Amino acid sequence: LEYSVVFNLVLWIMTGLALAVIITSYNIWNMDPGYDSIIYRMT
Amino acid sequence: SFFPELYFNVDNGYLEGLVRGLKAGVLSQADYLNLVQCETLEDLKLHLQSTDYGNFLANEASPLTVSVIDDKLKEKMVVEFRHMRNHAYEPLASFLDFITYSYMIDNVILLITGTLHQRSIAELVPKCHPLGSFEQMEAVNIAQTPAELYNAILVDTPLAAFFQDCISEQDLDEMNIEIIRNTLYKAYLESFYKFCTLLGGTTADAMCPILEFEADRRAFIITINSFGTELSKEDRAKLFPHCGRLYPEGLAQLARADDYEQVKNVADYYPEYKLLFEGAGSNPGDKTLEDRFFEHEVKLNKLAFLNQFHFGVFYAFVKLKEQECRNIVWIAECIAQRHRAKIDNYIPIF
Amino acid sequence: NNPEYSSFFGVMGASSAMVFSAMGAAYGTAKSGTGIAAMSVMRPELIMKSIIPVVMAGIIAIYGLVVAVLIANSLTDGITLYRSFLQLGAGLSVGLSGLAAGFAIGIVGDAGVRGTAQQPRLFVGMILILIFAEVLGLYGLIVALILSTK
Amino acid sequence: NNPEYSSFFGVMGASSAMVFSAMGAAYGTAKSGTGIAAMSVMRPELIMKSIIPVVMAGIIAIYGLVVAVLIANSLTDGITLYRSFLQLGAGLSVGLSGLAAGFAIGIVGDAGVRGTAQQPRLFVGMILILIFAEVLGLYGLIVALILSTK
Amino acid sequence: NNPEYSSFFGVMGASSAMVFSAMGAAYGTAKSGTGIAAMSVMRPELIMKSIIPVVMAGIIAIYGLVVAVLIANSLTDGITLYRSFLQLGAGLSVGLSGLAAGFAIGIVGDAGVRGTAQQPRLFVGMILILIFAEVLGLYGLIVALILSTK
Amino acid sequence: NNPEYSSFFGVMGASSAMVFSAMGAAYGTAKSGTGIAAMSVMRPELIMKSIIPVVMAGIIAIYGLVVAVLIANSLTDGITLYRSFLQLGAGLSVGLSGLAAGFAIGIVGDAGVRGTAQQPRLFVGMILILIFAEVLGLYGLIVALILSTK
Amino acid sequence: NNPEYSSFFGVMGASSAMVFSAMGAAYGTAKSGTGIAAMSVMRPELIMKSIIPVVMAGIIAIYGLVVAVLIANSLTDGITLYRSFLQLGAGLSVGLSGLAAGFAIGIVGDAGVRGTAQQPRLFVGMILILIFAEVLGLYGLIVALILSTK
Amino acid sequence: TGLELLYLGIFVAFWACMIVVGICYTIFDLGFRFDVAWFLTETSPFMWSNLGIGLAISLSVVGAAWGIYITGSSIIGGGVKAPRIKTKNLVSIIFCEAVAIYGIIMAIVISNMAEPFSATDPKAIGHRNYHAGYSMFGAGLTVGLSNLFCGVCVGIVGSGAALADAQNPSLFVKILIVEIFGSAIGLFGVIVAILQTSRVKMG
Ligand SMILES: CCCCCCCCCCCCCCCCCC(=O)OC[C@H](COP(=O)([O-])OCC[N+](C)(C)C)OC(=O)CCCCCCCCCCCCCCCCC
Ligand SMILES: CCCCCCCCCCCCCCCCCC(=O)OC[C@H](COP(=O)([O-])OCC[N+](C)(C)C)OC(=O)CCCCCCCCCCCCCCCCC
Ligand SMILES: CCCCCCCCCCCCCCCCCC(=O)OC[C@H](COP(=O)([O-])OCC[N+](C)(C)C)OC(=O)CCCCCCCCCCCCCCCCC
Ligand SMILES: CCCCCCCCCCCCCCCCCCCC(=O)O[C@H](COC(=O)CCCCCCCCCCCCCC)COP(=O)(O)OCCN
Ligand SMILES: CCCCCCCCCCCCCCCCCCCC(=O)O[C@H](COC(=O)CCCCCCCCCCCCCC)COP(=O)(O)OCCN
Ligand SMILES: CCCCCCCCCCCCCCCCCCCC(=O)O[C@H](COC(=O)CCCCCCCCCCCCCC)COP(=O)(O)OCCN
Ligand SMILES: CCCCCCCCCCCCCCCCCCCC(=O)O[C@H](COC(=O)CCCCCCCCCCCCCC)COP(=O)(O)OCCN
Ligand SMILES: CC(C)CCC[C@@H](C)[C@H]1CC[C@H]2[C@@H]3CC=C4C[C@@H](O)CC[C@]4(C)[C@H]3CC[C@]12C
Ligand SMILES: CC(C)CCC[C@@H](C)[C@H]1CC[C@H]2[C@@H]3CC=C4C[C@@H](O)CC[C@]4(C)[C@H]3CC[C@]12C
Ligand SMILES: CC(C)CCC[C@@H](C)[C@H]1CC[C@H]2[C@@H]3CC=C4C[C@@H](O)CC[C@]4(C)[C@H]3CC[C@]12C
Ligand SMILES: CC(C)CCC[C@@H](C)[C@H]1CC[C@H]2[C@@H]3CC=C4C[C@@H](O)CC[C@]4(C)[C@H]3CC[C@]12C
Ligand SMILES: CC(C)CCC[C@@H](C)[C@H]1CC[C@H]2[C@@H]3CC=C4C[C@@H](O)CC[C@]4(C)[C@H]3CC[C@]12C
Ligand SMILES: CC(C)CCC[C@@H](C)[C@H]1CC[C@H]2[C@@H]3CC=C4C[C@@H](O)CC[C@]4(C)[C@H]3CC[C@]12C
Ligand SMILES: CC(C)CCC[C@@H](C)[C@H]1CC[C@H]2[C@@H]3CC=C4C[C@@H](O)CC[C@]4(C)[C@H]3CC[C@]12C
Ligand SMILES: CC(C)CCC[C@@H](C)[C@H]1CC[C@H]2[C@@H]3CC=C4C[C@@H](O)CC[C@]4(C)[C@H]3CC[C@]12C
Ligand SMILES: CC(C)CCC[C@@H](C)[C@H]1CC[C@H]2[C@@H]3CC=C4C[C@@H](O)CC[C@]4(C)[C@H]3CC[C@]12C
Repeated sequence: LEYSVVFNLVLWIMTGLALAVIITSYNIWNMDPGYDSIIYRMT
Repeated sequence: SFFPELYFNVDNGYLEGLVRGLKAGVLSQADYLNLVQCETLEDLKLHLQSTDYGNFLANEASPLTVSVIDDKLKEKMVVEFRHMRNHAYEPLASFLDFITYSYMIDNVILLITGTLHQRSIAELVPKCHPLGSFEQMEAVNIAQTPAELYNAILVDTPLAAFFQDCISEQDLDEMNIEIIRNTLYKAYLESFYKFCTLLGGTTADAMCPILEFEADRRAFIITINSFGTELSKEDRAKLFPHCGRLYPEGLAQLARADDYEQVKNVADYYPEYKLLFEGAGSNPGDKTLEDRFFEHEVKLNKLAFLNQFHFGVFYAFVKLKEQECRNIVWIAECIAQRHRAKIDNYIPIF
Repeated sequence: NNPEYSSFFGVMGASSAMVFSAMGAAYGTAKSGTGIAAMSVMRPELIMKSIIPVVMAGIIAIYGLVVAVLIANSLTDGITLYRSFLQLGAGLSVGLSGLAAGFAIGIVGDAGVRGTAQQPRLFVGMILILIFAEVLGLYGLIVALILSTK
Repeated sequence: NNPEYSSFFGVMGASSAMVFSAMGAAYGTAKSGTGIAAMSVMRPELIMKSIIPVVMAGIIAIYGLVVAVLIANSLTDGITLYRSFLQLGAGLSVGLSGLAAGFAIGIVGDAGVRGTAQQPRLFVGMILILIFAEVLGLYGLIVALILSTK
Repeated sequence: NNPEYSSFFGVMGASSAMVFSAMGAAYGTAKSGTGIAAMSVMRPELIMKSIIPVVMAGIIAIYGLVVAVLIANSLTDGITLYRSFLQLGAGLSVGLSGLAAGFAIGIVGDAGVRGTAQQPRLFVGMILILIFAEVLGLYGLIVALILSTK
Repeated sequence: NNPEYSSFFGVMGASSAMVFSAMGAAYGTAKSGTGIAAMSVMRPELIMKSIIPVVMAGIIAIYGLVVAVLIANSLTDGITLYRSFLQLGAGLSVGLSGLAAGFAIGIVGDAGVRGTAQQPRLFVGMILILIFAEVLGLYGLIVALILSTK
Repeated sequence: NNPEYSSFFGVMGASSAMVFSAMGAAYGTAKSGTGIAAMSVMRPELIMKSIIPVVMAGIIAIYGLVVAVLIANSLTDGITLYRSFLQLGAGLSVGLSGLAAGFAIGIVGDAGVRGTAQQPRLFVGMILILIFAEVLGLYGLIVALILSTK
Repeated sequence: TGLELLYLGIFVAFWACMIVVGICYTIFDLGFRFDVAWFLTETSPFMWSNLGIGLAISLSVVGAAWGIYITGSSIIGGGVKAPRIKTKNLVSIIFCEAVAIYGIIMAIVISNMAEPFSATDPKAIGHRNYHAGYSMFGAGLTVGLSNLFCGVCVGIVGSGAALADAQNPSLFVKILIVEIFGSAIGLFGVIVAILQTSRVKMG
C-alpha cells in the first residue's frame, strides 16, 4: 500500500545520487590538467 | 539569438558605459578643423586643451616636440586601456588580452631582433609598446641567447600558442623578422576570430566584420608590397589570414597574383573592396590605398557602436583612439614642417 | 454537470495568451529600443520614424490582451471540457504566434533601424518586412478568435 | 459515447498548425530581414527586389493559418477520438513542415540577398532554391489537408 | 473493439514521415543554398549546375510525402493496433532516414559546391557522394513501404 | 493470447535498424564528402579513388536495410512478446552498431583522404583501417540476424 | 511464473554486448586512424606497424560479439527472469567494459602513434600500455562469461 | 557551458522519460491510470492559489530587479563622464520599480479571493472552489510573467537610453517613448489578471 512512498523515495534519492556522482566525475574529468607550465614545453 | 541583453550588464555593463563615455571624448570633425587652423605646436596644445585631452600636455616642457605629443597620447591611451582592463572580468578580460596581443607580437619581434644582433634585452624594453609590456621576468636577463628567449616566450607569454606556427627556435635565425611577424599576426588574427565567433551573439556580429576586413586588407597589402621582393608566392600565401571574405578562391587568386592590376581584378569581385580600390588613385595628391583602407576601418569601428550588448565596443574604441592619436601626431607634423597643404590627410572620426 | 477541473484549461489559455504575447511584445520592444537608442547618437532625427517597429511590437501585446479578455469573459466555473480546450487552444495559438511575431519584429526592427541610420532608402523596405512579421501575430489572433468563439 | 477530452488533441492540432508555422515564418521574416538590412547599405536599389524571401516566409504562415482555420472549423463537441487524432496529426504536420521550410527559407534568403549584392546573377538561383524550400511547406499542407478532410 | 488510441499512432506515423523528411530536406536545402551563395561570388556560371544538391534534397521530402500520403490513405476508424504500429514504424523509418540523408546531402553539397568553385573536376565526384547520401533516404522509403503496405 | 502491444517492439526494431544505420552511414558519407572536397582542390585525380569511405558507409546503410527488411517480413499480427523483443533487440543491435561503424568510417575516411593528399602510401593503410571499422557494423548485422532468426 | 516479458532483459543484454562494444571499438578505430593519418605524412614506413592499436580496438568488438552471440544462443521463450537478469548483466558488463577499453585504446593509440613518429623507442612502450587497456575489455568479457552462464 | 549541459541533460532525460511513459501507458491499455482529472482534483486548490499569489509577487519583483540592475549598470557607467545622467535617467528605474508595484497590488487583489473550505471530497470542494484555485493560479502566472518580461524590456530600453544620453542630452526625451510602450505590457497583464479573478469566490 505504501508503493507511492517507497517508489518516490528510491527514485529521487537515486536520481540525486546519480546527479551528484555525475557532477563530481565531470568536475574531476574536466579538471584543469595542472601542467600548463609543461603544455608549452612538451608542445 | 544569444540574448546578450539579459546578462551582459551583470559583469560588463559598467565598462560598456565607461568605454562609450570615453568614446564620446574622441575629437569630432570640428575639433579636427580647430586643430588644423593652429600655427604652432604650442597653439596646438592650446586648442587641444579645450577637448577631452585637457591638461595631459601641460606638464611637459614648453618647447614642445612631435615626439613628446605622440608619447603623451600613447601614454594616455595606455592608461585608459589598462584602467578598463583592471576592472574587467574573465570574458572581457580575455577579449582585452587578445587586443593587447597585437602589440605583444611587435614587441616580441623587437626582442628577438635585438637578441640576434646581440643587444641587451633590458635595453630594448623602453622601445616596446606599453600595451604589450612583457611584465613577465622569464623573458628578461636572457643573456642574449635566442634559444633562451624562445623558451621564455613559450613558457611565460600568451604568444606560446601563436609560436606553434613555427617549428623550432632555429626559425628565429632562419626566417626574416617580417615573415615571423606576419605569421604570428596571422595566427593571432585567426585565434581572435575564433574567440569572437565562440562568444557569439552581438559580439560576433559586431566584431567579425572588423576582423574580416583586417584579414582582407592584410592579404591585399601583403600581395601589393611583396611584388618586387624575394618573398615567393608560395611563402606569401602563408601570410594571408583565413578569416577574411576572400578565403574561397580569393586568397588563392591573390597568391597567384603577379601585378597590382591582378590584385585590383581580384578585389573587383567584392564591391566593398572594389570601391576602396577605385578611390585609391595612388598618384600624388590623392588618397592612397592604405588611406582608403584606414577610412573603411574607421567606418567599421564607428558602426561597431550601433550595437549595445557586445565587447566589440572596446576593440572599436581602442582602434578609434589609436587613429585619433595618429591624426593628432600628423597634424603636429604638418604644423612643425609648415606643410599645411596636406594637413587635411587626417582621417576624421565622428 | 461538467467536470470540476474543466476551467483549468481555459484559465491556462487566458494565461498563455497574455504571457507569451507579452513575451513577444517585450522582446520586440527591447530589441527595437536598444537598436534605436544606439542609432540615435549618430542619426538623432530618425528616432520618431524608428519608433514604428516598437509600435508594431506593442500591437502584438494588444492581440494577446484581446484574446485573453475573451477567454477571461467566457470562462465560468462550469464550462464544458470542450469549451475549455477551445479556450486553451486559442490562448496558446495567440500567445505563441505573438511570441514568434515579436521575435521577428525585434530582429527586423533593430536591423532595419540600424540600416536606415546607414541608408535612409531602407526605411520603407523595413516597414514592409515589419508588416510581414506583424501579420504573423494577426494570423494567430484570427485563429484564436475562431477557437475562442466556437 | 466518446471521451469528453477527445477534442483536446484536435485543438492541439489547430493551435500547433498556427503556432509552429508562425514560428517558422517568423524565423524566415527575421533572417531575411537582417540580410536585407545588411545588404541595403551598399545596394539600396535591391531592397524591393530582395524582399522575395520574406514574402515566401509569409506564405508559409498562410499555409498554417489555412489548416488551423480548417481544423478550427472541423472541431465539434462530440468529435470522435479518431477525428481528433487526425486533426492533431494534420496540425503537427503542417506546423512542423512550415517550421522546417521557414528555417530553410530564412537561411537561404539571408545568404541569397547577401550574395546578390555581390553577384547579380545569383538572384534567379536564389529564387529557385527558395521555391524548393517553399515546396517543403507546401508538402506539409497537402498532407495536413489529406489528414484534416478524411 | 480495437483500441481507440491506435489512430493516434497512425497519424503520428504520417506526421513523422512528413515532418522529419521535411526537416531533413530543409537542412539540405539550407546548407546547399549557403554553399551556392558562397560559391557564386567568383564563379557565377555554376549557379545552376550547383543546384543539384537542392534537388537531391527536395527528393528526400518527396519520399516522406509519399509515405505520409500512403498512411493518410490507409487510416480508418478501426485500424488494428498492430496496423497502427506498422504505420508508425513506417513513418518513423522514412522520416528519420530522410532526416539523416538530408543532413548528409546538405553537408556534402555545401562542401562540393565550395570545392567546385576551385576545382571543376570535383563536380562528378560530388554527384556520386550525393547519390550515396541520397539512397539512404530511399532505403528508408523502401522499409516504410514494406511496413506501410503490409 | 499474445498481448495486442507485442508488435510495437517489432516495428520499433525495424525502424531502429533502418534509422540508426542510416544515421551512421549519413555521418560517414558527410565526413568523407567534406574530406574529399578539401582534398580534391590540390589533388583532383584522387577523387574517384577516394570515394571508398562513402562506399563503406553505404554498405553499413545496406546492413541496416537488410535487418530492417528481415524484421518487417517476420512481423505478424500474432507476434509473441518474446519474438517481438527478439526483433527489437536485433534492430537496436544493427542500428547502433552501424551508427558506431559509420562514425568510425567517417572520421577514418576524412583523416585518410586528407592525408593521402600528402602521403600516397597512406592510402592502403586507410583502407585497412576502414575495413576494421566496417566489420563493426558487420558484427552488429551478425548478432541482429541471429536475434531475428532465433 | 516466467512473465511474458522475461526475455526483454536478455535481449537487451545481447543488444548491449554488441552495441557498446561496437561503440568502443569504433572510437578506438577512429582515434587510431586519426593518429595514423597525422603520423604517416612524415613517417610513411610506420603505417603498418602503427596499425596495431586499430587491431586492439577490433579485438574489443570481438569480445562483445562473442558475448552477444552467447546471450543470443541462451535465449528462449520461457527464459526465467533470473536468467534474463543474468544475461542483461553480462551484456552490460561486456559492453561498457569494452566501451571504456575502446576509449582508452583510442587515446593511447593516438598518443603513442604520434609520439613514435618522433621517438621510435616509444613503440614498445605504447604496446605495453595498449595491452593493459585491452585487458580491461577482457575483464568485462570474463565477468560476462561468468554471468551469462551462471 | 557546464551548467547549461546539466540543464540540457535534465531536460532531455525528463522529456524522453515522459515520451516513453506516455507510450507505455497508452499502449498497455493503462491510460485509465493516467488520470489528469485525479491530479487536478485531489491536488488542493490552496496549492494553486498560493503558488499564484507567490508568483504574482515574486516574478514581478524578479523582473523589476532585472530591469533595475540592467539599467543601473549602464546609468552608473555612463555617469562617470556625464554625471547628469544620474539625475535624468532615474525615470527608467522608476518604470522598472513600477512593475513590482503592480505585482503587490495584484497579489492583494488575488489574496483577497482566498477562503477555506472545510471540505476534502472533490464533490464537496466543488466547481466554484476548484475554479477559484485555478483562476488565482492563472492570474498569478499572468501578472508575474507579464511583469517579468515588461521589467526586463524596460530595463534594456533604459540602459540603451542611458548610453544614448551620455553622448547627446536631447535624445532621452525622445527615447522614453519606447519605455512607455515597454511599460504598457505590464498594465496589460494586470488587466488580464483582474479579468481572470473578477468572478472568483472560494468558500
Ligand atoms: C538524468 C537527469 C535526472 C532525472 C531527471 C528526470 C526525472 C524523470 C522522472 C521519471 C518519472 C516517470 C514516472 C514513472 C511512472 C510511470 C512509469 C510507466 O510509464 O510505467 C508504469 C506504467 C503503469 O504501470 P501499472 O499501472 O501497470 O503498474 C501497477 C501500478 N503500480 C506499479 C503503481 C503498483 O506502465 C507500465 O506498467 C510499464 C512497465 C514498464 C516500465 C516502463 C517505464 C517507462 C520508461 C522506461 C525507460 C526509461 C525512460 C528514459 C530513457 C533513458 C533516459 C533518456
Ligand atoms: C535504445 C533504448 C533501449 C530500449 C529500452 C529502453 C529502456 C526501457 C526499459 C525500462 C525498464 C522496464 C522493463 C520492464 C519492467 C516490467 C514491466 C511490467 O511488468 O510490464 C507490465 C506492462 C503493463 O502491464 P501488462 O499490459 O503486461 O498487463 C495487462 C494490462 N492490461 C490488461 C491493461 C492490458 O506490460 C508488460 O508486460 C510490458 C513488458 C515489456 C516492457 C518493456 C519496457 C517498456 C519500454 C520499452 C522501450 C520503449 C521504446 C521502444 C523503442 C526504442 C527505440 C529507440
Ligand atoms: C517533447 C515535447 C512533448 C511531446 C512529447 C511528449 C508528450 C506527452 C508527455 C507527457 C507524459 C505522457 C502523456 C501521455 C499519457 C498517456 C495517456 C493515456 O494512456 O491515454 C491515452 C488516451 C486515452 O487512452 P485510453 O486507454 O483511455 O483509450 C481510450 C479508450 N476509451 C475511449 C474507451 C476510454 O488516448 C490516446 O492515445 C491519446 C494520445 C496521447 C497518448 C500518447 C502520448 C504520446 C507520447 C509521445 C510519443 C508519440 C508517439 C509517436 C512518436 C513520434 C512523434 C512525432
Ligand atoms: C553500469 C551498469 C550498472 C547500473 C548502475 C546502477 C543501477 C542499479 C540499480 C539502482 C537503482 C534502483 C535500486 C533498487 C530500487 C528498488 C528498491 C526497493 C526494492 C523493491 O522492489 O521493493 C519492493 C517494494 O517496492 C515498492 O513498493 C516500490 C519499488 C519501486 C522502485 C522504483 C525505483 C525507480 C528507479 C530508481 C533509479 C533510477 C535512476 C538510477 C541511476 C519490495 O517490497 P514489498 O514489501 O512490496 O516486497 C514484495 C511484496 N509486495
Ligand atoms: C544506448 C543503449 C543501446 C543498447 C540497448 C539498451 C540496453 C540498456 C538498457 C537496459 C534497460 C533495462 C533495465 C532494467 C530495469 C528493470 C528491471 C526489472 C525491475 C523489476 O521488475 O523490479 C522492480 C524494481 O524496479 C526497479 O527499481 C528497477 C529499476 C532499475 C533502475 C536502474 C536503471 C537500469 C540499469 C541498467 C541500465 C544501464 C544503461 C547504461 C547506458 C520491482 O518493482 P514492483 O514491485 O512494482 O515490480 C512489479 C513487477 N511485477
Ligand atoms: C549530457 C549527457 C547525458 C546526461 C544525462 C544525465 C543528467 C545530466 C547530468 C549532467 C551530465 C553532463 C555533465 C555536467 C556536470 C554538471 C555541470 C558541469 C559541472 C558542474 O556542475 O560544475 C559547475 C557548477 O557547479 C556545480 O557543481 C553545481 C551543479 C549542481 C547544482 C544542483 C542543482 C540542480 C538540481 C536539478 C534541478 C533543477 C532543474 C533545472 C532544469 C559548472 O561548471 P562551469 O560551467 O562553471 O565550468 C565549466 C566546466 N564545469
Ligand atoms: C506528438 C506529441 C504528443 C501530442 C499528444 C498530446 C499529449 C498531451 C499530454 C497529456 C496526456 C494525453 C491526453 C489524453 C489522456 C488523458 C488522460 C485520460 C485517462 C482517463 O481516463 O482519465 C479520465 C480523466 O482525465 C481526463 O479526462 C483529463 C482530460 C484532460 C487531458 C489533457 C490534459 C493534458 C495537460 C495539458 C496542459 C496544458 C498546459 C498549457 C500551458 C477519467 O476521468 P473519469 O471522469 O472517467 O473519472 C473516473 C473516476 N471515477
Ligand atoms: C480587425 C482587423 C485587425 C482585421 C483583422 C481580422 C480579424 C482580427 C477578425 C475580424 C473579423 C473576424 C471574424 C468575424 C467572425 C467570425 C465568426 C466566428 O464564428 C469565428 C471567428 C470569425 C471567423 C472572426 C475571425 C477573426 C476576424 C477575421
Ligand atoms: C486573404 C485572407 C482571407 C487570409 C489569407 C488566407 C486565406 C486565403 C485562407 C485562410 C483560411 C482558409 C480557409 C480555411 C478552411 C476552409 C474550409 C474548406 O472546406 C474550404 C476552404 C476554406 C474556406 C479556406 C479558404 C482559404 C482561407 C480563407
Ligand atoms: C501543385 C498543386 C496541385 C498543389 C498545391 C495545392 C494543394 C494543397 C492541393 C491541391 C489539390 C489538393 C487535393 C484535392 C483533394 C483532396 C481530397 C481530400 O479528401 C483529401 C485532400 C486532397 C487529396 C487534396 C490535398 C491537397 C491538394 C493536393
Ligand atoms: C513532386 C512529385 C512529382 C513527386 C511525387 C509525388 C506524388 C505524385 C505522390 C506523393 C503521394 C503519392 C500517393 C501515395 C499514396 C497513394 C495511395 C495508393 O493506394 C495508390 C497511389 C497514391 C494515390 C500515390 C500516388 C502518387 C503520389 C500522389
Ligand atoms: C528499385 C529501387 C531503386 C527501389 C525503388 C522502388 C521502391 C522504393 C518501392 C517501389 C514499389 C515498392 C514495393 C511495392 C509493393 C510491395 C509489396 C508489399 O507486400 C511489400 C513491399 C513491396 C515489395 C514494395 C517494396 C519497395 C518498392 C520496391
Ligand atoms: C543495394 C541494397 C538495396 C541491398 C538490399 C539488401 C538485400 C540483399 C536483402 C534485403 C532484404 C532481403 C530479403 C528479405 C526477405 C526475403 C524473403 C525470403 O523468403 C527469401 C529472400 C528475401 C527475398 C531476401 C533477399 C535479399 C534482400 C532483398
Ligand atoms: C554478410 C554476412 C557475413 C553476415 C551474416 C552472418 C551469417 C553467417 C549468420 C548471421 C545469422 C546467422 C543465422 C542465425 C540463425 C539461424 C537459425 C538456425 O536454425 C540455422 C542457422 C541460421 C539460419 C544462421 C545462419 C548463419 C547466419 C545467417
Ligand atoms: C574471432 C571471430 C571469428 C569472431 C567469432 C568468435 C567465435 C569463436 C565465437 C563467437 C560466438 C561463439 C558461440 C557463442 C555461443 C555458443 C553456444 C554453445 O552452445 C556452443 C558454442 C557457441 C556456438 C559459441 C562458439 C564460438 C563462437 C562462435
Ligand atoms: C585466452 C586469454 C585471452 C586468457 C583469458 C582467460 C579465459 C580463457 C578464461 C577466463 C574466464 C573464463 C570463463 C570463466 C567462467 C566460465 C563459466 C563456466 O561455467 C564455464 C567456463 C567459463 C565461460 C570460462 C571460460 C574461459 C575463461 C573466459
